[PDB]
Amino acid sequence: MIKTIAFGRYELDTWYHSPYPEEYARLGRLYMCEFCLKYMKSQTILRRHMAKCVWKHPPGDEIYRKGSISVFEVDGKKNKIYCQNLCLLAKLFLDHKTLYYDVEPFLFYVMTEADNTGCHLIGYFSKEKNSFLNYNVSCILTMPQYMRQGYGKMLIDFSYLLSKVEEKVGSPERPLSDLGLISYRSYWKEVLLRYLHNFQGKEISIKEISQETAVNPVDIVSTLQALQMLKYWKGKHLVLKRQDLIDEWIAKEAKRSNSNKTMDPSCLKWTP
Amino acid sequence: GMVEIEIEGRLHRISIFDPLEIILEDD
Ligand SMILES: CC(=O)SCCNC(=O)CCNC(=O)[C@H](O)C(C)(C)COP(=O)(O)OP(=O)(O)OC[C@H]1O[C@@H](n2cnc3c(N)ncnc32)[C@H](O)[C@@H]1OP(=O)(O)O
Ligand SMILES: [Zn+2]
Repeated sequence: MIKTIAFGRYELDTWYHSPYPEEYARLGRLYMCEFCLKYMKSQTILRRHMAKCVWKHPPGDEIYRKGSISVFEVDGKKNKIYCQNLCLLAKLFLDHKTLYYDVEPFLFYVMTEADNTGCHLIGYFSKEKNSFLNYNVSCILTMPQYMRQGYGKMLIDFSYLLSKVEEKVGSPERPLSDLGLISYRSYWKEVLLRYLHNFQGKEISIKEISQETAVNPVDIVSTLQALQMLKYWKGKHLVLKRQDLIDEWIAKEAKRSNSNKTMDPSCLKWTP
Repeated sequence: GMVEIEIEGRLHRISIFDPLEIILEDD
């Protein structure tokens, strides 16, 4: 019954049960190494570990870097221990996360922010190496201390950048958590309105939008419906560009320039 | 390559491949 964790300089309340070994669980308090994600039972043991631990960032390859923001690609097979610890840590904040131990079939995309002591964990998403259903995200998490600052949408944007470069369309693995659904709705909205703002033509197929954005046709239609931009006039379906939504976006996109909370495709260095 | 949706009380079936017209809020 873990209530709290000490993670670097933060003290975080947990949301859900995670299956940590019982003799850790019963303390109700875990001390975590912020770099290798090893869990320990006291401050003093943590302090001892930090003196020995060489890790200043996630394992795997740094495939994105824009200044202090990185994304590391970590192979569940090559770095089993790290990926399990990450999954156990994630399940403290995920209601729905199934698995924690069998991480070999998964890639983990771990987003970090650098300061003078190292590259600190912001969040991550996991991805099946080979998904039967072409899911481009399995679970996604922003660490609580970083929530609602724009990092989540950057992680989501990053998941779709990978899909674009793979020349696939993608979708998050069902089921979507409540906060998952909200974040994805905000992102889908943003990219759909951006597309329609830039697009000059007289008509588009859902297919064409999906091809550009890597977003799944169903998710596009779902968003069009959400914004009440699908209509039916004289026996055919029309995309209705709402002026309120247009004006709202250019306003929201005027503050997106000075935000710095943006994934920049030119800062990716990756091949599947 | 279809989808089902309810728009203002009606129920509709929409193709993914068919181009749909873009309107700029007219009658
Ligand atoms: C397939 C799956 O993995 S589904 C599981 C998803 N993961 C989880 O539920 C685990 C816990 N949740 C999280 O870690 C986070 O909520 C995430 C990853 C879903 C989103 O991360 P964040 O860093 O908070 O996202 P970001 O800062 O980019 O904000 C995302 C959008 O969601 C909204 N949002 C985020 N949290 C909340 C909240 N508690 N209440 C209302 N809105 C919220 C933001 O307002 C924004 O939308 P807007 O621009 O339309 O207002
Ligand atoms: Zn360590």
